[PDB]
Amino acid sequence: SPSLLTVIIEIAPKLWTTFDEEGNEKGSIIKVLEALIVFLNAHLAFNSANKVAVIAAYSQGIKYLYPESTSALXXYRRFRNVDETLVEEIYKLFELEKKQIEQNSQRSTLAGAMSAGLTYVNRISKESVTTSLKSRLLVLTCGSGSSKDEIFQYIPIMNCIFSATKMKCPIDVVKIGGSKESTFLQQTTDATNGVYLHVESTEGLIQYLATAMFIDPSLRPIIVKPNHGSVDFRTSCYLTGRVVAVGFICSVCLCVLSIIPPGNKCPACDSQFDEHVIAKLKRK
Amino acid sequence: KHSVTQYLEEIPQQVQNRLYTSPATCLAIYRILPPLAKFFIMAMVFNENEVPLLDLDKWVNSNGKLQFQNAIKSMKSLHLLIPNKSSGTLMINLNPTFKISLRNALTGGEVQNSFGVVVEENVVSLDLLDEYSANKWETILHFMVGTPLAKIPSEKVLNLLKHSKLMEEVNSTGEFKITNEGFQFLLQEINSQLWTLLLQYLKMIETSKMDLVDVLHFIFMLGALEVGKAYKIDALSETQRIMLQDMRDYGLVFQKHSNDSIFYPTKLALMLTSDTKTIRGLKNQDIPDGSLIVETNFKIYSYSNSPLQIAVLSLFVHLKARFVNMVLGQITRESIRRALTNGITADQIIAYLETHAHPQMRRLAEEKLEKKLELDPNCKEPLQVLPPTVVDQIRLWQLELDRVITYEGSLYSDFETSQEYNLLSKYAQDIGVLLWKDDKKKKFFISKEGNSQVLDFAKRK
Amino acid sequence: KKRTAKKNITPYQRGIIRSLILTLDCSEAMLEKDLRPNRHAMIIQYAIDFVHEFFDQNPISQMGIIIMRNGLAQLVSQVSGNPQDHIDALKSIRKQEPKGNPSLQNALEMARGLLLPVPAHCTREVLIVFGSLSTTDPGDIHQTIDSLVSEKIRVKVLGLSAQVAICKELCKATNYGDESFYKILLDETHLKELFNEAVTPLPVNKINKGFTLVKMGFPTRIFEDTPTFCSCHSKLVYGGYFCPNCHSKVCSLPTVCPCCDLMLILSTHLARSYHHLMPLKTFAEVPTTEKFRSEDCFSCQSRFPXXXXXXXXXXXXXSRYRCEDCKQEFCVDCDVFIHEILHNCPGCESK
Amino acid sequence: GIPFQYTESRILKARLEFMRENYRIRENDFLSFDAMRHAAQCLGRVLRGKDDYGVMVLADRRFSRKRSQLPKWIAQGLSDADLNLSTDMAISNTKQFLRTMAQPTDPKDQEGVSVWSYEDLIKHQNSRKDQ
Ligand SMILES: [Zn+2]
Ligand SMILES: [Zn+2]
Ligand SMILES: [Zn+2]
Repeated sequence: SPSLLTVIIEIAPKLWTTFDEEGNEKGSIIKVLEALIVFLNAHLAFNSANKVAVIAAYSQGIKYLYPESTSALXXYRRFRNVDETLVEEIYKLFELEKKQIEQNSQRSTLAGAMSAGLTYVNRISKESVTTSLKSRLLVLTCGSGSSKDEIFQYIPIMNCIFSATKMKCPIDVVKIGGSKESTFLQQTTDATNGVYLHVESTEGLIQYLATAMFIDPSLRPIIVKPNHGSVDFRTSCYLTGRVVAVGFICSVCLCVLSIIPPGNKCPACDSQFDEHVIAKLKRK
Repeated sequence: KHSVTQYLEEIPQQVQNRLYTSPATCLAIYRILPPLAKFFIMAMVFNENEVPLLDLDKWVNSNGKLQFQNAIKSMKSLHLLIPNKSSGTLMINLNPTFKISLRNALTGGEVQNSFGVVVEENVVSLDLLDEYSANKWETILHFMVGTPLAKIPSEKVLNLLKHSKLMEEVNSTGEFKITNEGFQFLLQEINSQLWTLLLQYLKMIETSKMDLVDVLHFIFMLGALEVGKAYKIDALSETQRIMLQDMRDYGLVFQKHSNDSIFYPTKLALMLTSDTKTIRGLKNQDIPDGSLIVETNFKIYSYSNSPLQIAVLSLFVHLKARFVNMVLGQITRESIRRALTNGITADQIIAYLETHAHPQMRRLAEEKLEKKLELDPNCKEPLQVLPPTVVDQIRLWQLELDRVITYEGSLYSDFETSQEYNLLSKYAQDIGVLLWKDDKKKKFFISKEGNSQVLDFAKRK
Repeated sequence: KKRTAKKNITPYQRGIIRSLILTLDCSEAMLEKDLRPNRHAMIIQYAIDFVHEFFDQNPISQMGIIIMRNGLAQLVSQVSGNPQDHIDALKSIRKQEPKGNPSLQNALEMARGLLLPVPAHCTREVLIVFGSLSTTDPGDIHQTIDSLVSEKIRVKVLGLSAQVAICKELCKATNYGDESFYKILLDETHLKELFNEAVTPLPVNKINKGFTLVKMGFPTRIFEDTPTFCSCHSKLVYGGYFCPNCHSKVCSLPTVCPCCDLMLILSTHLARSYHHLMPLKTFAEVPTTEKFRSEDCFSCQSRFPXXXXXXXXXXXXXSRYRCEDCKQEFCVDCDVFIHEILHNCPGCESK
Repeated sequence: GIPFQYTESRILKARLEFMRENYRIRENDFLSFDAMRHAAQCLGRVLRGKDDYGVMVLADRRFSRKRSQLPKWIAQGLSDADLNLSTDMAISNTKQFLRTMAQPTDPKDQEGVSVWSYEDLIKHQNSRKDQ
């Protein structure tokens, strides 16, 4: 009853550098990947050699990592490649950076990265003609500042979940960084039926990994190990930035508001509001 | 399924601990375990502090938590772990030898054995030996099955078969034909064929040079990968060499000639723990390799074929007229008597035939099935899924041919009252002798030789 | 080698909050054997899938059922929000068999009252699966059709293997003249997506009222499974949500507030739409020679997209349906899939 | 059936006398055509605009001999295989044709030839039809 793991890993050099600033500069993500590096090997050793895949989201964009994109054309010799082969690309990609890259931080390629895996999952899944492979992906992030929360990625991420459900592929996320729990993600894992652990940075979390992230693939008879409640009072009033529970969704615009609206022209859709109806809101 | 695990656990810990040195085995056996085991093993794999028990039970929620037992039984059954009921709890940890035997392997330890494969100039071709053993690996089936080609010439191999005695044929005349084991020999092709045999090596493996790790390691080292050289030159104990000689003799090993080299890793070793794609002069393509026709017209319907599996399939049906890619052979009420002439029910036949030869019967599984899966409650009268019509007739003929049971020995007769029966015959049904337990019979039955607990207690009543 | 819905042009407006009443002919006409048990069974069969399929893309839209037998309009399932209730109501009927003629006139009017209670924003909308070749109308129709328009009731029918003017008129009139809604199937497979296309909202070139703010709130889960109770089913619900305002429990749902009467969804329901809101321009096939991009899929990772010069195979199809706005390539199935399941253009996502 | 009038009297025949004795016409000449002269006379009403369509059946054995007297566009619209149809073979074609025609069969591109892109293709094609 094999499966497939598809790690998704960001590399935010700012955050990765900020990772040195975060806590101590006592060993950056270089620690992390190391911890990850072996973690796969278990997953390989785990099932009847069920395959894996890694995709990374660098600054200017993203890149598959393990599946060895068309390039030419010890450790049980099957492990030994997988990592040290991938490691090349992580280094080869690690070569890819400079301030011109460092200038266009206008977004985080995280969200698009997630998508690609799903595609990739489907790519395998749709070709998975024989002995269909249940599968799950996994995320990690050096959650740091310079964007307390990007908001554009809201939508596309959520489109992932709907797909994930339909693809029946759970996700899992392991955020390490500032004490800022990405509801977005936390919602995602919950909806995707995964786990989440905003643990600190220092530890070599292999201890976490095996425990907290070996569970789903096919097993899933078993208690999740998530954190406390995942309050789903979703995105703040876009007009304000005030997280909403007594919402105000406009209309065909679908924007989310508070009692703020200017009475006209939804502040995402140029739609003057029904003034009589707008007044009817004042009925209290 | 003999569940080699079962053979594995038979031994006591010191031997188990003996073996856990060879890391790959630890990994190999890791694959064997049920997933929970695999799971919790990791949970303990990287925390060097023995751990309580309920916690683990507190890992699992409801239904499925029985597997916990099925898990914990297993690991305890082979005692990989070491319990510690010091503080009333169960402080648990793996056999650390084994645990480190894994960890070292898991993160590039000092595993010279599991990493014994010293790669070299790869002189291996895909078709190169692709049947080079497969011939010997196939011919042995025929030689075992009994055919034109002496594919079963291995004196040791034959002596193995004779020692293994799993085949029902006249060893006095030399035959070791399809017994139930022979029928089973027909049954478990790859996983069955390999493992079902492999123990025979151990079965014969009792006299000299125990060296089980040097034995077992020679297996899973083979089970590791096609490292070719670097071991067959030196990196193998003499027990390995004999095993190497045996492995090539068993065919299961891709050792070339010249008796001085590291043998290639024949595909068999992959197949040994594959449970995956298994198929593989120059014409070697499947699935149609096994080609035949299944239907309720009681005949051979063969365009494609496995030029031995045919005669194997013949083992329940008379060959009448061989042709190039077809043969006239009527598999009928008459033909089935042969599988019963050997004796084995062709019940294994059913799914196997419902599984095999469908390559030539792919339009069949739709001329017959129509995917009659969801229309099940819409029609009171399904259609031939899976085709039972002959199978019913088979099942009919099954009893109809068999239709008897015979016993022999003495006969205990006309007992006294309901203890020797409901004290020591449900107890004979509790010490395993009886060849009949008819309560009111007052008479009971065994096989003559089998009394060591049968003329013993009824006397006491 | 292409059949493309060229431009995704609402371009800015589509009808999200919907109120669809599905109506099915249940007549001996439905008992003819063009379809295997009958049309009727495949109908109810194909109806079933629809419901989720509907509620999937529309977790914010009420819906109810009507059958048409014996020249009678016969509601089967009160318009509501749960799929399952609706869903089960079918199977019940699915075993039962139709009797007597279809009375279209009865159908709409029962709907016309039925669709009255819904708010103004909710798209007051009906869908018909006609099976017969004529009707049996107890009263007028041409007058009746107009009444619908007065109520701004869009309609749409799934004609059987024929065309009937009155409904052909009905759709045309009710969709402010501009007609496409009289689809009649020619093949059963068509019927499959015929339902599926009905799933999405449906403006084309609209008239614009005052589309107002929609008040609503959001509940929150609970913990104590033991403390079970309810306030919408009055059962002992192990523990669920609570009104942000009424602050009362409720059986898990996107339901309305059974205590202070407001709509309570999470948000994902909103998110479930937006791909309906701004869909994507199709990924375009590539030239048979000019592509020269990586020999590996971008979205997926498939080495091919061509054939590396294979006479009448490589020049046969530039298997490189690729995106414009991001101008990055994409696999074959990927574009098939990224346009299908999750929309979220990866290449256009990451730049 | 195929319409006829010799249910009535020499009125035609006596008229036929002059008609036949002067003009090289036989009653049949008059007969076979004039029934058709009335037969299709019904059918022309069936279509009003090229939007419209319909099914036009003929119910008499003798129509088979009568394929060669139709108005040209009719007979052009008449295919061969439709000869001497029985009901069973007939009902299928309509069954499809109805179903098919009911589709919004709107190519909206080949109509240039048949609906003559306005002020342009009549300019175009008749400039090409200048000969
Ligand atoms: Zn309730
Ligand atoms: Zn409330
Ligand atoms: Zn794009």
